[PDB]
Amino acid sequence: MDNIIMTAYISIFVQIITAIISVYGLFIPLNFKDIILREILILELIVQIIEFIFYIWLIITLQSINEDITYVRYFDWVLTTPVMLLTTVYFFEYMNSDDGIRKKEINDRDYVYLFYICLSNFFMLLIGYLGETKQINKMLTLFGGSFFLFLTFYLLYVKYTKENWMNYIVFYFMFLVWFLYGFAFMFPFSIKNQMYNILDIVSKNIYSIFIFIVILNQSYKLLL
Ligand SMILES: CCCCCC/C=C\CCCCCCCC(=O)OC[C@@H](O)CO
Ligand SMILES: *C/C=C(C)/C=C/C=C(C)/C=C/C1=C(C)CCCC1(C)C
Ligand SMILES: CCCCCCCCCCCCCCCCCCCC
Ligand code: NA
Repeated sequence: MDNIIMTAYISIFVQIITAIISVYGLFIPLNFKDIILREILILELIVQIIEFIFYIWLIITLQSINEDITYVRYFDWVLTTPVMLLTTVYFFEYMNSDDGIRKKEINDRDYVYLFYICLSNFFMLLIGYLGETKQINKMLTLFGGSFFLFLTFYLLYVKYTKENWMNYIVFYFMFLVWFLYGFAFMFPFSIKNQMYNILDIVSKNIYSIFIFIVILNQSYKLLL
């Protein structure tokens, strides 16, 4: 119980500071080519609203835990993970497009493919939820959930990446971190929840901080 709470507080600490940083980031002036970074940052903040509601619910609920509450995380994930996949797509498009590109152009062009990515991701989550609530066994959950994780990341890779180390860093870091949520699923209640509390810092807050630093680097001359 104590370590779940402690890791929850660590996660909340990083969430609060990341939210402050992100809000300031929204007001950094941007060159034309960089406008999509602010569109990404807005969406990451929206993800943070959901995440924070979950964490406040969690620390209140852990005072009197009587059931395995791990499944409640899926009510966050089903909202936040599709947004995070979209923002990832936007960032790859930003890195890889020779000319300035915005989210409306991407959405209007690729909505069908983006739906495929989010549908694959939804099946991953649904299988996980069935496993977390013990409606299917753990082995089926891991193999089915991992199948859809792979499919999601494959769809992302083949449409939106380029073959260079910048792309490999962003793609593989993310893929590994998301895979580690499946790794966490295997562990008992306390360890599993500690792992999710800390993985959220990496999958969400570190991404926001990254986008903020990219914004600051691109725009520092407009600031100074
Ligand atoms: C235009 C600059 C791009 C430079 C790209 C590579 C350079 C430096 C490393 C940046 C920090 C690591 C990558 C953060 C973005 C990322 O993968 O987050 C995924 C994470 O949340 C977990 O899922
Ligand atoms: C902010 C929260 C995030 C990014 C949550 C991510 C969750 C996953 C990538 C879940 C993965 C799973 C597997 C790969 C296998 C089946 C069980 C899951 C759902 C935990
Ligand atoms: C002992 C049980 C409770 C442990 C609480 C403390 C756990 C802290 C683990 C690290 C937290 C920060 C994670 C940062 C990201 C990991 C590496 C990222 C590389 C880019
Ligand atoms: Na459970």
